[PDB]
Amino acid sequence: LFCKGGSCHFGGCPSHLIKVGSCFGFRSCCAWPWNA
Repeated sequence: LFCKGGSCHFGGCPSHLIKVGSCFGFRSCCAWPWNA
């Protein structure tokens, strides 16, 4: 599941990414830090 900036991951976000918001349900939406 993509996320405005990156991708969604259940649990949280890869150290690289930034939590943009919630993903489908219990999942977390992650985007890239460039501006997050």
